[PDB]
Amino acid sequence: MEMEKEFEQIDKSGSWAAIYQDIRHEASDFPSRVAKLPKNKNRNRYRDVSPFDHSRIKLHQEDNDYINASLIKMEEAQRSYILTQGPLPNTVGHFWEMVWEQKSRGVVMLNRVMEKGSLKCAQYWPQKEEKEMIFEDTNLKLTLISEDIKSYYTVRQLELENLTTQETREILHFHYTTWPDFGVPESPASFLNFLFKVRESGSLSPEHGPVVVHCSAGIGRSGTFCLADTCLLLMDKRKDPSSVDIKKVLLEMRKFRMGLIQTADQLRFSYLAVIEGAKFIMGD
Ligand SMILES: CC[C@@H]1[C@@H](O)c2ccccc2S(=O)(=O)N1CC(=O)OC
Ligand SMILES: CC[C@@H]1[C@@H](O)c2ccccc2S(=O)(=O)N1CC(=O)OC
Repeated sequence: MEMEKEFEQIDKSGSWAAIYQDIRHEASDFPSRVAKLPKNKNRNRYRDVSPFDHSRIKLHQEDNDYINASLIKMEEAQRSYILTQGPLPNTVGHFWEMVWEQKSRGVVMLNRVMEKGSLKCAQYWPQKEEKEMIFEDTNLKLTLISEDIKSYYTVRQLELENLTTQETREILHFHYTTWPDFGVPESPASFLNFLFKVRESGSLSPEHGPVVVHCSAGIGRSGTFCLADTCLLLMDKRKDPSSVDIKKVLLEMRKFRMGLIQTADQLRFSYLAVIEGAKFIMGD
């Protein structure tokens, strides 16, 4: 069923909550035993948001391989994403170890460091060229190369150096700065413009490791970004763009990380973004 008609049918009836709870009920339940080990309590931001064992990213070290991060692998769309929490004071070195080890070319940040008067993630990148950051626990150096500030987002160029081998790489930091403290954006126009800038950079392409995507918990806004990107790619690839079922794609993604899309309002916003984005994909 064409999703734009499904959309008006749910709106006219106010059945967004009904549909959302049906997704919650049908979602996968897999073990997260590594996340719950006592040695990992200060590596988790939220007690109720954990990576499944089968899909978690492992750090390449013998001491403790744990990070709150999941590999979302979309087989038909041929896209992969790493979804992670906003880094904590004691996991900023782990975060950059993961970007290094997974060969990622882009980091996508969908939150502000402070929202609602509380800290939602560590200040994990340098704000001035001449004040670089060293992560002594993982042996990495991170330098700000350039910054481009726009009305709805900021793009940064970072140099990450593996201090062990003196190898360096160019990492693109895509920072969506205008998601409101409460609710979802009224229009998906600036979120879709942002998604298209990440695509244009090569960060989502198969010649690189998976993009790292985060918000505060790494399930709500982060879920909206990967769900919109995969649905639009499937519309481009298939003979019938009307066959793409956003609820079935979201349940496939929930096989790899719990809780993706946190509210009925985020589910409606994801439908709006895909419907408006398709009016480019189909040739405009
Ligand atoms: C949880 C709120 C949700 C909301 O997304 C919405 C927004 C615009 C128009 C309709 C609806 S809704 O009616 O489907 N709805 C359920 C509702 O009101 O409580 C049962
Ligand atoms: C590998 C990191 C490196 C960085 O030291 C730098 C320096 C000057 C201009 C751009 C960049 S960068 O971040 O893009 N980068 C790759 C690049 O283009 O080579 C210059």
